[PDB]
Amino acid sequence: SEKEYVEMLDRLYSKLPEKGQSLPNMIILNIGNTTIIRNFAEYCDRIRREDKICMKYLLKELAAPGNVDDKGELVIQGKFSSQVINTLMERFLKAYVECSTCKSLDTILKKEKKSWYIVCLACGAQTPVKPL
Amino acid sequence: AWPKVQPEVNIGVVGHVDHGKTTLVQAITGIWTSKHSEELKRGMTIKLGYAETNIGVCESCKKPEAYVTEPSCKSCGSDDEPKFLRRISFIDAPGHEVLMATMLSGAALMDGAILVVAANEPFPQPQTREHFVALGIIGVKNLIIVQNKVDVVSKEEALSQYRQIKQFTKGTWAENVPIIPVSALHKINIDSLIEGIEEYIKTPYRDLSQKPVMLVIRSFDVNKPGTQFNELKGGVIGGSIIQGLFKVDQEIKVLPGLRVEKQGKVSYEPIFTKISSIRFGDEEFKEAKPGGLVAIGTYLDPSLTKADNLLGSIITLADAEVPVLWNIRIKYNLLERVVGAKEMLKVDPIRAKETLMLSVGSSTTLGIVTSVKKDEIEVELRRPVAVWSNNIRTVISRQIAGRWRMIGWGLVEI
Amino acid sequence: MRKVKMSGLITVRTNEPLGVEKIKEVISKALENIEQDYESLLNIKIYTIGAPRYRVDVVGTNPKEASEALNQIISNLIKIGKEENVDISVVKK
Ligand SMILES: Nc1nc2c(ncn2[C@@H]2O[C@H](COP(=O)(O)OP(=O)(O)O)[C@@H](O)[C@H]2O)c(=O)[nH]1
Ligand SMILES: [Zn+2]
Repeated sequence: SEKEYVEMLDRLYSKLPEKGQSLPNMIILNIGNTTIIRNFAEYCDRIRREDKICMKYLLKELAAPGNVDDKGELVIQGKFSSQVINTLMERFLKAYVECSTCKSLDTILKKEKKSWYIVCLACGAQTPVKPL
Repeated sequence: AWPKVQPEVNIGVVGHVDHGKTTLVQAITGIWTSKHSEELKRGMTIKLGYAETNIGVCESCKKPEAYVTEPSCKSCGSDDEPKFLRRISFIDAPGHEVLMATMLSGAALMDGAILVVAANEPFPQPQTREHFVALGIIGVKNLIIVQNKVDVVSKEEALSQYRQIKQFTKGTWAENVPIIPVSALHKINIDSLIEGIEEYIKTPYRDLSQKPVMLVIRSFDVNKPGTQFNELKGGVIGGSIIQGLFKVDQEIKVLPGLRVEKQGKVSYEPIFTKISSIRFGDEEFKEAKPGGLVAIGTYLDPSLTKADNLLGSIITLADAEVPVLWNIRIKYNLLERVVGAKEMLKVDPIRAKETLMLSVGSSTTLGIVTSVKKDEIEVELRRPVAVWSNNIRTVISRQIAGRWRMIGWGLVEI
Repeated sequence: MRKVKMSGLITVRTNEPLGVEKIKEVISKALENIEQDYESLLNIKIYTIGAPRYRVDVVGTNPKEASEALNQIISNLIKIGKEENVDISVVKK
């Protein structure tokens, strides 16, 4: 019953992460004592990274609290300068998204008991990263 | 509100090496099994992984997006609570050619399994094949062939192989087995698998009247260092009840038991003890039955169990009939070629006095051929083996290139 | 300004059907009357450090009386234990 099979086959495919890119400029603003990244969701979305993760990292580095909009926006409970955000953000890219072998930024992020790995969709290599 | 119940069936996960059969076991249970790590401690001293999960269903959603693993039901865009179906546990098997003898041991705990098969490599691989026919011999009928890592292969390809995995299947005991293609890494089509194992591997009937019999694959000392003298726990034997059932405050015995060679020949005399407690994962019970790795806390001196000592043994009701033999007759059947090798070469005849490795339950032992008729041989086992019932199955391996290889099986004639 | 630590490593191994159980006994007997006859041993505490290895802790008001009873305990563990098929020898320390 290839039919049965093929049916499931096609289903996984259309469940994949698209096919194969500057980085959208991360829009940031201020409202009292908050810094808000309008597209924190889209941004993360286009680097194949979970929001909680960029959030956790970016927040930890900031030493500030915050969560995400119901409409994918980052509300950092602290008014920080647009600049430092980027500085800490690129650092996030370097350590958790960029491939060591070729620097693609076109990667996945495995996880196992206590070892996470960056997985390049181009070169195919795995940069082991400090699970955090 | 779901029931805290013990495993119902044991589904092992077999296959080659690097083929994802661990990433998969968690792409299901959501648990990372230590089969792939170095452990200096209590417990596992063999490369075997374990992973329990619950299996519910939301009769409010559609298949396969229907089945869940947690009480919740968000995973289908609904809320009408899903009904608890069963509770299953996977045995994580070592796909490495060397380690093969510790697979045949995980198999003797297997109830039904899944044969993982990578899409990017040619089919079938050495252990992919070996492991397969291993299942055949040991006695499993429930088999689902998982097609993994397609998220790195062309649809045009995943199909190409599909065809083969199938023709390979004709005439085999699993001639009409499923082939649920997935992506354990991306955790995609896992639900289609959960419907598969729900559809093709169903809890078997447990004759709870037979003689209680458990296969041991580990042992340890629980007591932390320092523990006062009054909070000391007896040894803990772990494994799987393979038939019947035991319950607390009972009368059990471990075989062959304690070795005793004093002033003559050596001999193994049973280790008698009472069951101190029962546990499946983090939940304590009052009786253990087939399905799931058990933890039978006993009463004996922790020394006896502390080093995965009692692995390769069996636990029985103190009062039972279980011959611990040194010499055994076996109506063996040899194989075609040496599956699991590379140089497809025929299996030479069991010559007398030749040495062979015999798998028999959680146990593994070497012996020397003393008789060699048409379809029956007799062997001298260095360590005796406890045969819980006449004509139990045994796998026969023969070291070939410094490496041990499977060449047959037989029935142990008590 | 009262306590005085007095420990020592021992070996305890049995094959009795109720292992830990016979161990519980011998101790909870060989360790009887000590805190009472030869008295103010502020406290007594036998425990396990590893596998067949164990230790005994005797803190008293005077060191001379410390090893006084500590020996009387071990003295009896060996004896009583051998009276119940409990094999316990000593690794003085
Ligand atoms: N792309 C991809 N990699 C996978 C998949 N499943 C497992 N892997 C990776 O391939 C390797 C083998 O997986 P492992 O779980 O250790 O399987 P084992 O070797 O059979 O016991 C690891 O690098 C996994 O992260 C899958 O579906 N897709
Ligand atoms: Zn790369």
